[PDB]
Amino acid sequence: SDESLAEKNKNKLQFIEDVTTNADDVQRRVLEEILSRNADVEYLKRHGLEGRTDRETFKHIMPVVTYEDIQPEINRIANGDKSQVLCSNPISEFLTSSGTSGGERKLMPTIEEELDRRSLLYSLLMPVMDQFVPGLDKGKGMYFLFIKSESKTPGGLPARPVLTSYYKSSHFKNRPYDPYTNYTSPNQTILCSDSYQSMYSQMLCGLCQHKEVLRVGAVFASGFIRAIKFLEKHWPELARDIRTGTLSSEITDSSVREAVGEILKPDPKLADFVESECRKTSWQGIITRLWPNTKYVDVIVTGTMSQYIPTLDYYSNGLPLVCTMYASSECYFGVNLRPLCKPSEVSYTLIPNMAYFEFLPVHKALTEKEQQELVDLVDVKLGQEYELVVTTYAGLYRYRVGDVLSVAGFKNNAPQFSFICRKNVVLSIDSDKTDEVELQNAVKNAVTHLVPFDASLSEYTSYADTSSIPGHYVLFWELCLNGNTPIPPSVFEDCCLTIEESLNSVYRQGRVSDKSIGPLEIKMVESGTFDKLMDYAISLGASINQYKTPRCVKFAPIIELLNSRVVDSYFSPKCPKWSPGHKQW
Ligand SMILES: Nc1ncnc2c1ncn2[C@@H]1O[C@H](COP(=O)(O)O)[C@@H](O)[C@H]1O
Repeated sequence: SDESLAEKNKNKLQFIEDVTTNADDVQRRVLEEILSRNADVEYLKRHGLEGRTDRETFKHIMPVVTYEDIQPEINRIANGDKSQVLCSNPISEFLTSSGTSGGERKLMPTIEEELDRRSLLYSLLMPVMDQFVPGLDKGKGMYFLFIKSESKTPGGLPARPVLTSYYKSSHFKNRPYDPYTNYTSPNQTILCSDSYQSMYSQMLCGLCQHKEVLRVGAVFASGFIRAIKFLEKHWPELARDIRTGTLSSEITDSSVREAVGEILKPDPKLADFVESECRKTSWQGIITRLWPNTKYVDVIVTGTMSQYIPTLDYYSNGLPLVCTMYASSECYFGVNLRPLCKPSEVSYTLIPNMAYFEFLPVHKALTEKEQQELVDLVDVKLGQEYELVVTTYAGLYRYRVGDVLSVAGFKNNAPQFSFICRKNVVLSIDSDKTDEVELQNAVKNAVTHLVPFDASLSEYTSYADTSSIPGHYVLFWELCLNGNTPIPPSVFEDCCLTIEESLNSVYRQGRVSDKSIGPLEIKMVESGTFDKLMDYAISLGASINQYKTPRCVKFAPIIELLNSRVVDSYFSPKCPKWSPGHKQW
């Protein structure tokens, strides 16, 4: 009903006003519920909280923690401990974060109830968008949504990414008919374990219903960029399926075949049109040509994903890029209340019902005083930067997420945050988040191949190259040759693979499982290249004694400068090794 939908939207927006006005009280209430329900859990009992639920005591008693501090408890639960270790409710599963510890995905505990809070955040997005872009209930959204690799812990609990867990839950699979969540992709195309068949069926379903499409997207920019690349490679096969009304024999999954069968009909004119647009040399504006009623591209382009803004603007011909929410495996955080703002102006308003949020000022061990005086959600100051600290319903207490956020403004009393970065992350193409330490150790393993040739790496840096789809990590190497035997290309290709083999499981899964990352490249640079970069820094006030070559570079003019001094480049000849789950298991 049009009246019931408008009433529902108005109530969700009034909920936002209520919780942003009474933000500190909602925060107080959330922490009280977490601490009363889990009063008798081992973690809080051993720290002496003694069933006290007040905020003042919690901040004085409980320590601020990293994943490594609580890994003993997490591993015990993963090995089968069903007692109340971190939570009074049973841990339903582990949500495997893209952030890693010891090169393995961090295991974030969750409880069945947490899906109600994830569904609450998702329920606020269309009521917010509807204010700015009306009429979205009269069409469909073409979203490319994917389930990723799953595994089981030794104790039998599922270990899977938060999005795979949500799509497989009844909150998404058995969701009620909402015209605002009417997607072109049937649930069976999303819930398909074969990534190729999932992408192929979703792209075909998207093309079959192209006139009904009012918005396009994916969770992340990289994933949507890959869907466009998939169409670049398979549009002749896909147009054939439209013309004949028969799905490709490569789609062997019977559940996908039945779901696609209820949409796919023979349509030679649509096939001719799809062929005519894709045949064109320039794909600038292919999204608006194939899906002409698209109002915006809905992908996250904040954080590392901002490197994709030029590619997305090319394929969309400058349609608005919309960043709707900020979330993690450990906790869903906030929504963007200005979805039509410019990507550089995006701020996320944290919803105080999700978790009890705390803020560590930034300008790593924390002093007793610093842990005690962590800033509450409503007390953060405009323009100041903070690390996000979270206390969740699923057994995390004063957990450092590692995200650095800046205060852009306030919605009533609730702060709005610009996303700065995930601390220490230097390279990323899709979900992979390679930190400076993983990279340094991967390069240290690779330079052992140069030792028999009496060669050494004088200096190196890196950047994430998005000139190709899927993107790849690029390493710039400057060698010091002290021997007489020239180094053959196979040795440098062995270095490329040795780096890849030492990178974390998310990087290696990206190369092996979903093909979201391309082969790593080592670009050799002329002698004196890194001394020329040092000359740029010395001119800008850097000392010779304090200068160290950065391990990673993002600023395009410096990447261009290094690329201009390249002699030869080498690529990894094969994928690194990868299998689902932790190597220990
Ligand atoms: N809207 C967003 N903009 C920028 N970074 C984001 C956004 N949403 C999630 N992230 C990052 O991804 C992390 C969660 O990764 P994961 O736990 O694998 O889902 C967050 O803590 C952020 O660092």
